[PDB]
Amino acid sequence: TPAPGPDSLLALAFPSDPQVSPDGKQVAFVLAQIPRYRSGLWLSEGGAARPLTHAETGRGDSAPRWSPDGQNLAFVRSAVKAALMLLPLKGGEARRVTHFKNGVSGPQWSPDGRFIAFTTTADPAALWLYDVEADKLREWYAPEIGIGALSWWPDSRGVLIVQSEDEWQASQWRQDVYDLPLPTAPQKLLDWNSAAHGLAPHPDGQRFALIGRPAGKGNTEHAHLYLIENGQHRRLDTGHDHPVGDAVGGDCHVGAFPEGPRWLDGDTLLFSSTVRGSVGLFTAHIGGGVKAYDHDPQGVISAFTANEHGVALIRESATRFPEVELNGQRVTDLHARFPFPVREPQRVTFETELGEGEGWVLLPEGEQKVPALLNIHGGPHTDYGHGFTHEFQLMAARGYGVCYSNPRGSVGYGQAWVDAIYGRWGTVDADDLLNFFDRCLEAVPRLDAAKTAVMGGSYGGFMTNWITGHTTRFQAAITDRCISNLISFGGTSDIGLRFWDDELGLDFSRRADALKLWDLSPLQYVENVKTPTLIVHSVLDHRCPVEQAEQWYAALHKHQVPVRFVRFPEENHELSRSGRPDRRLTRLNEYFAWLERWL
Amino acid sequence: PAPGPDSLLALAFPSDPQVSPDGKQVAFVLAQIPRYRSGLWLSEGGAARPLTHAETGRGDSAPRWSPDGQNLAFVRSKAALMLLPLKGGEARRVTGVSGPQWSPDGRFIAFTTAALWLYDVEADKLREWYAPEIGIGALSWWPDSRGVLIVQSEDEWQASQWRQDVYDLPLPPQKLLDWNSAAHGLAPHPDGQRFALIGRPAGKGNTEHAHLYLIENGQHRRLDTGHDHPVGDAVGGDCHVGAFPEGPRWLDGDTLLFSSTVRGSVGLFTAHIGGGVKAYDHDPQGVISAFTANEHGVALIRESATRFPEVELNGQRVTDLHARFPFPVREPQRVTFETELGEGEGWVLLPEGEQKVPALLNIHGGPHTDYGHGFTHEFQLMAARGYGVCYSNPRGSVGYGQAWVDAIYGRWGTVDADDLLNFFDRCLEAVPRLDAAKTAVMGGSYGGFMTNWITGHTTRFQAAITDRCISNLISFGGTSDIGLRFWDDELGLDFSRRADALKLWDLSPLQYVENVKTPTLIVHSVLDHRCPVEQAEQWYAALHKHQVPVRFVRFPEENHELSRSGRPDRRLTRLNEYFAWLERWL
Amino acid sequence: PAPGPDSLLALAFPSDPQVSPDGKQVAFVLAQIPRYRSGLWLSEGGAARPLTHAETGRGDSAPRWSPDGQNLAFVRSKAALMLLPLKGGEARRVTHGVSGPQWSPDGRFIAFTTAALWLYDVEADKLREWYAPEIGIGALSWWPDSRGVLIVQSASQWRQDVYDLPLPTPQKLLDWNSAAHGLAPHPDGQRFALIGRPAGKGNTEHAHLYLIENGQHRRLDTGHDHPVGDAVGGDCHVGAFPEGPRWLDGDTLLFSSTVRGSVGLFTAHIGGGVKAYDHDPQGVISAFTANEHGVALIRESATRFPEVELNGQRVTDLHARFPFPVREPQRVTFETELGEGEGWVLLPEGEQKVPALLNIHGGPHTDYGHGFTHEFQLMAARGYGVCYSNPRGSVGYGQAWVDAIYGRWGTVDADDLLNFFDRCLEAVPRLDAAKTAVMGGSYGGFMTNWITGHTTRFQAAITDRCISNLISFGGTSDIGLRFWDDELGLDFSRRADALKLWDLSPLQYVENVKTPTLIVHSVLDHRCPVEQAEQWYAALHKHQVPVRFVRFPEENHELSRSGRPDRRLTRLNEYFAWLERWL
Repeated sequence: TPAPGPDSLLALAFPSDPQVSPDGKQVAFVLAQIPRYRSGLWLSEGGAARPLTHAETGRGDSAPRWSPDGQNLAFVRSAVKAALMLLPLKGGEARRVTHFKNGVSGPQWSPDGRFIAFTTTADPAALWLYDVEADKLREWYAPEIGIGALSWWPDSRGVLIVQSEDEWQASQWRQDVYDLPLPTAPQKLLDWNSAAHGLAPHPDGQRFALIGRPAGKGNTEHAHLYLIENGQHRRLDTGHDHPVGDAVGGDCHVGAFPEGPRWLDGDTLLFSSTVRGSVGLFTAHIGGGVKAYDHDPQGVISAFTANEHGVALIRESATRFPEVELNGQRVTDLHARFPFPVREPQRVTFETELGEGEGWVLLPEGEQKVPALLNIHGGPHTDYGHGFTHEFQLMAARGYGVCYSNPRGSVGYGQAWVDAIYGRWGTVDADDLLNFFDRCLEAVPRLDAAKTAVMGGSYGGFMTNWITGHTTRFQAAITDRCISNLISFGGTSDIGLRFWDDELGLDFSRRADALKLWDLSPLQYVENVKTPTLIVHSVLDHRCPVEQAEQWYAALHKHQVPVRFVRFPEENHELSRSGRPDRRLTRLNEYFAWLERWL
Repeated sequence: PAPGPDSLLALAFPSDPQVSPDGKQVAFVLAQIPRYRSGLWLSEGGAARPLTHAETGRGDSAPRWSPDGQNLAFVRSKAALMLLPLKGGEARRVTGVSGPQWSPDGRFIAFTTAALWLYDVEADKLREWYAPEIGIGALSWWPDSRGVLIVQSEDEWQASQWRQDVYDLPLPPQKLLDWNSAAHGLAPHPDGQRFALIGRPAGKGNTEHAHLYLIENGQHRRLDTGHDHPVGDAVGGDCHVGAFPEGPRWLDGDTLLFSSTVRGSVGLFTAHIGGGVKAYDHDPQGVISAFTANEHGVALIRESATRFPEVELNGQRVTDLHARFPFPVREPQRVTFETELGEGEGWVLLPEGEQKVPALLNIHGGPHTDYGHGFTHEFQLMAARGYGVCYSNPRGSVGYGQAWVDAIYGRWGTVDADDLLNFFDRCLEAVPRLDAAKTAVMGGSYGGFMTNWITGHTTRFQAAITDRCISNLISFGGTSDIGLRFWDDELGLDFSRRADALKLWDLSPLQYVENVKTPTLIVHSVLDHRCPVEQAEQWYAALHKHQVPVRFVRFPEENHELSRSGRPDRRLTRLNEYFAWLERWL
Repeated sequence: PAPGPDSLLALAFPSDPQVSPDGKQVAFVLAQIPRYRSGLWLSEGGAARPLTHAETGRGDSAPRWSPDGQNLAFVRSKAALMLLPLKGGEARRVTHGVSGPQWSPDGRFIAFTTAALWLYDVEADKLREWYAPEIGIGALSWWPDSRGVLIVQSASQWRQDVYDLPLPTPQKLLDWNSAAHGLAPHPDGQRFALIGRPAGKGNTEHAHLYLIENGQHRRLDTGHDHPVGDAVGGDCHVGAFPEGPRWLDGDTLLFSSTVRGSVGLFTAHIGGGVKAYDHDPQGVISAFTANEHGVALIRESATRFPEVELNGQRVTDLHARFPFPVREPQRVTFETELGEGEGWVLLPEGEQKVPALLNIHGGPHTDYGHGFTHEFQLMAARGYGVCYSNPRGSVGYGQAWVDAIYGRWGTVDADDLLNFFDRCLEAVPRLDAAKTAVMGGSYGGFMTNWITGHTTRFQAAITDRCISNLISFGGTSDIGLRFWDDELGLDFSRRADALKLWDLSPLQYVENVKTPTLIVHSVLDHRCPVEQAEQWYAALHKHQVPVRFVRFPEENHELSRSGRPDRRLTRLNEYFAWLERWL
């Protein structure tokens, strides 16, 4: 194989949205491939998947949904903003069902096959109803704020929806669950006043489960499963100190990754959960605790669908590119496209007062000394571990030892491990990262202690700024989507009004809290930074406004610290958004150019 | 039918009064109508007549007389250098560009397009003269046309610290003065060797009054001695659209004509190589906003608090622009206040009638500018709509001596806030028609800083309007295109040093936002580079979290859009929002 | 509320009925809505279902079965060759426009034009220019062994020859020097049939079927004094209507023929003799495809909108879309020296007197009769009696009936029309003799001009695509260099002939016109230049005869060409507005 660069990405095709058929014998999914990525629908009955559609313009085809009789796929086509299409599987081309200027999203068949629900802003988005037997469209419900999760009752009488009832509740990021019957006015079904999604109606047609957290708990509380009966709730995934859903890092997720829990029978609810850098499938039981269903402690199930007859999912590991499965049988050959050899991480642990933390080292070929790159994951409440990271494999392929760990604050090690950083970012988390990095240097002698770098995105950018402001040990730093000034973030971020409240118990608009936010701000200590720093940031970032990067740039420049500031016109996750890989390639180019210059 | 913001559209705006070499004519720029477009106008002593017309683009600007008086060079809008014969015929396109200047002998026209280019007049050829690494500041031809003096910095860092030097660039660049400080307005002496400049020497921070310096063989001596006031117009007024030249001009070998701001006025003065400063044309109740001069004549633009800007040539008004003002203008009354530095002053502009009127405390920007005797359409419109307008020059203002400037150094929000509230109370005592129960506080730039500061320290105002505000001095240092220098000069504080940043936080209105109860309108441009919108976003988000009634107007057009493109939309919408907010709360 | 021209927009139009190789399926084209766009439909014996769904452009057309029955090639609208698998999945685009796709019988190639003849290698997925003609390629058919194609090419005299063109790695095969199309290669890979007439025949001679063997020709459809192909009027044909003869076995050649206002399927047999295959004397088979396993076709009548059939079973429901009740014509005869002529009267509902509209078909060598005419049904629905006949000059009544007008248009053909119309007034008492109109297109416009210049009896006239001056037509029409030589034996560039052409010109008699006349014409008409209509307009205007001249920017047959019904709707509006104004 040739010498790998960021271009290696262009050899890959990206799977998404594994939708098992009602009879459990087929999987329809989305594949994005090549410059611009476009997506088309693929199908497998057990063997090698075959293409069903092919896109030549626009973003392509997405969101395949089986008709209950298994004879049709509804899907969304972008070529035409996002049009609802209807494709017969036994022959013929797809028909365009909607003709809205702004397109639709989130098609869901009713279980009886009579309706397709979707949302659109037509010409907040409204919920519309497609009458299948009459080939007619009709607005179903116009929410005051907007519709979150939505699921049909198993008897097709209507849908459960999550929404905020007014802007007061909406401004607190709180929602409730409503019953909306088919039109001929939604009644409230749960006074939740909290976070809810992933509605899973019980087969009995009356109870339902949800994913989220009750009102009393801040949003650092693990998302859990709650059974709802007659307005009452009880926790369903008991004895399982881990969140619902995939929160493991990986950079080969392009498209939608469904994770909605599914009832396998009247007692058994299938769900995915993040456990120590892995994501496995588990079952929660009305009558008991949580049991493993399909959990590889070294792997990540990133999406799944299921019914009483079959299961389809996407699987990956730290050494295996994402693949689509149907009932345990791999139906894609996507890892074979990975254009250079992958390497196997080595685990390195470190001690904390809450117990042992873990991380990994990925080494290049050979035995000579190599630079050591400390990478810090974002969140902070995510995990590194067993997702596939093309960037990490590429770094080792280009001769760097990659060190990446789960400090306290990470999400897969229990609620207490999350809670350890509450209100005090830059204390125990910085300790754990530097303690871990020292353990890497001690455990792997070929790691060159004189050629080290620290880097990360989002909270990893906050932490890179913090660390370089508290030690000069690193020869280079790369801070991505960083935070430098916690005060201004509170006023500029589109989540600033709540993020510090949830994560730190602090309100930037309260004087005493603001001083504590400033004491947690890396910019306060910028006068200590001597490490050459590459700064990467989107100009239009709404979650983390570019003012955060501008302040770090200006401060380092004023101290005449070598600094370089890359301002992307594309927002983050552009590859998943539009299929254009330019942001990813340019970012990786800048990363290696900076490391080649200083390491 | 009380007048509204639409009243602006009745006005035409003069700029750039250029006297002819013979001293007997003036060419200038007039912007008129919806979109303002500018054309060249000319007067030979009487009422001015139009020379060019424009239906597309921004129009024509920068008229420059050929030394023989027979042609006008000018810039037409991408932006072409044009040549117009004055005795008949239409203009020829010669070359966008900016800043045309004839050589005194008429052989060349220098301009920038940025690199400095040279147009050979007798050969009708273009040629790149000098392509700077960083950029060219002020530029003036030597009187013998051998070349130009230029101002430029040594690198990008020195430029961000506002440190510059003067270079000699002969016709097809050697350093001529180790200035290492702020310099513009180069005025070469008639002897072809010495030159004057406007600025301040290296040891001085930028809060020091700009002064006049004679340069000889690398040495400098201050020329405008015995005159504790800055060079140039630094007085507020909102009817200046276009360029307002203020370059000093040698009237003879001893006499350098310049403009200076003095207690809310701007006058013309002369500096003498062998003495101090003498008044040349200074009305303490008027503002001379632009001028040109030579040994044969003087042209200028003049205004007052009650007179819209007019163009003059040798003391004779040649325009009729005040007559266009569509409602009656009113006369302010002066109100004083006391400080440890002496008496401060401000003014109150009252509506017609005898009833109680709401009282609007307006705070000028800068902070080192003056309110006073500029013409402010916004203030006249406010009075025409029934509001009492109170506007003053607190310590920090620029026209009352260096000590008055220095009083706020390092401590914005102490004596300047005192002076504004002191002045406002004195307005309420001296003007019985001001309604003490219906008060508002408002200002732009530093005045927005001060509106945020004041409402965070007293609840006395019933409404507040904060424009181009500053709320967080720390983030300003990192986001503003003047942030690497502004707090160093104004406060002696460096946002990138820990101890200084804490002091910047103590001076930040955002620290005290929890005390704000006054309903606040926030006005800000989304693309503001001098004062990034993050400043306004923090004040908006904080007031909203405290459930203070707040409204945030985000303009897609940058400030001074009227001067930039001729589009009055920003001016009209802003005034609409201002009065709507005052109507809602009084 | 009486139905109006908008009634057209309720209709969907079938075309190109392609039987599958195994004879068990039909793929065809359906054009529906404003603009008509076409999509592919498929039937396996039952109700047809849509295969493609075009929302922009003209749509999808020209479906062609792969010999293995698993794929349809087709053309998508610039105009790309597409390949659709029938057992699941969407179509693949094969080219970068094209027309006339034809599979080789072995399935290895698809020929098309893009104009030059191009070749698509199926097993290699490659395109290649096959032959770039100096003048152009007419009919084209593969030899049954896929070694190559027979092509027709030259031209202004409409004389062509047949060439053999093998696969690349054209020789002339018949000195025909005459009109030829519809090549039908015999199964033996050696002989082939064509449609046309030999060199000695003028183009008013009935087109017939000729078997070609070693450069020799023998007429195959003997004992059958009628032309090959559909030459019957009807206005609901949008798209392509294949009529190529097909060998059912080594002895049997299936073809369509026009007989007295009908079009039927017949078989010619080697050694001669014609037999009826599927011929209803009251119906029109407008298109068909066939092989040894099955037949698909489109069928219609004067009272039945076109429907697609497969092996005798109707697979569409298009007549049910017709938005007002259809009425049944009544037959009226008239006598001539050549025997009995015939026409029809279509009456409105009720019992009152209604205006009488004499409509004259074009050609002149076509038939009125048993095609479906929306315009005629709409006329009756709006209160008019429609009278339409087949005078001498018509094509379905034998060669002698055609030849009777040769060289003398405006003599026996005008006689027969007025004779027929008088018989209508006598036989149908509800026809109002004081509210009569005369109207027709092409040759019918010539005849409207001729008639109104020789009698004042009509209260209104509508002349469409008319001819007024035969002399200038000879020089301006893209068929002028031959049309009068074939139809009249006159050459406009010869002095004595030109004077005879002037004496046959309606414009010579325009001083007699008193009838209010609507003139309808396309400005860009190449077959019948608009100068013809301008002269009639100017002459009537000079005489202050009430006249209205509608100049269409769209050429004739715009609906079938582009799918835009604007010309059809506007033309019908103008027709009725004029009849309402004058009766």
